[PDB]
Amino acid sequence: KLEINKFNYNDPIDGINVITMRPPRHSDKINKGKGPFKAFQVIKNIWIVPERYNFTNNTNDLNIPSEPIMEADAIYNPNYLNTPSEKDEFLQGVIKVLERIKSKPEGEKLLELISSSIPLPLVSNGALTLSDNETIAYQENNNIVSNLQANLVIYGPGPDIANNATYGLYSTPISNGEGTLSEVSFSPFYLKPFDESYGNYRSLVNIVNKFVKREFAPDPASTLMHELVHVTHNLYGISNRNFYYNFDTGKIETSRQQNSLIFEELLTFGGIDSKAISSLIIKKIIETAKNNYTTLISERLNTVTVENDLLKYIKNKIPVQGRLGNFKLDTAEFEKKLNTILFVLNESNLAQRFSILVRKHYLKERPIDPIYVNILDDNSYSTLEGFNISSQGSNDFQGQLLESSYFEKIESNALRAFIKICP
Ligand SMILES: [Zn+2]
Repeated sequence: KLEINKFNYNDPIDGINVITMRPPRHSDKINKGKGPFKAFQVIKNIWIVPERYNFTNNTNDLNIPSEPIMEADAIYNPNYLNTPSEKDEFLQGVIKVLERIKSKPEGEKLLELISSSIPLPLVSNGALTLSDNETIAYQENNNIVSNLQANLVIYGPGPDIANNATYGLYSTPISNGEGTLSEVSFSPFYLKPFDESYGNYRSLVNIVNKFVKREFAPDPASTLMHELVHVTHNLYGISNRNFYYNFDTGKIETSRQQNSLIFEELLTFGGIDSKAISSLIIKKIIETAKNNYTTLISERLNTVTVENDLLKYIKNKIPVQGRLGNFKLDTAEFEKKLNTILFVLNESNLAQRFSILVRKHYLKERPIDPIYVNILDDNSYSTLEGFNISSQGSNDFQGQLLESSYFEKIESNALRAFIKICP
């Protein structure tokens, strides 16, 4: 079955699963001189890099901002993740979260999909051939030793140490059916709480109706799975973050409006807000993806004259019929796979399978200060049950209640600078 590789941060370089990686974004001016960074292959084609994400315009400065703060629940600390002990803690936390995801069939299948679903390569001399859209470089002493396959690289957080995000490497392949390598910025220890109505908590006797909005922490496996759903969209080349869904009209628009949400986030979160999408929208999204794939099969796949392992990978990713030089899209099987990746795979549906509580709506009504939690302590967080550990009376979402003892308060200043954890 799918295997998760364990590592300690001080494990030696071997060129197989432990490398020093040149940043995928090394050619951008903002990234001159950065790296290489120690990287660990946790699952085939999935790499963990215990470093702050610092490689795009909006993540390049990790310092406390010098401009109006427009995320009132952010926490800044440019020194987080700069010691070997914090890097090993991060590595262990990501490994443990992935082990949790693998512990249910739906999560195992998601990880298998990301591992196997390589971007569609370019063709050279009749053969599918690898590019930097499908690989990372092992750099040693300013030489490239090898190029290793990669669909996903997971880093630590950007400037806001409690934020999470996904970035596709190349912007044309992210939305034209080819797909692109993805980077994820993830924080397993610094979490942003949310509100949900609940009635099983200590309450004053003079309160008649106890069922009210209470504060909860997310399970960081749900946080990561949300980003992994974005990754799947990026690997199949079916992202488009230029569309907004307007809740007032039920229509897709190409600019943000009063009461709207980026459509990629509406789908990736799922839940109640995706249950009333019109048939017009669904048909247009499916038809766009089908047309993009039909074009790639005729213009690129049918120029392949060399059968190699990359072609094997691609036929497992893309449902096709026919023979070399004359493939056609398998419409029924492509439709089934596409509707799974767009409408079945989402944070809300996955959380239900894991007995994890998530909020009702992607957009939160108010900011709540982040907390710190040591998820490596099995008494607080287990791979099989997360925070909601039955033997400790914390089933049925109760272990996610924010007043649980393992959720530690963080003090910050008015500029949102980290001061300390209150243990
Ligand atoms: Zn998202």
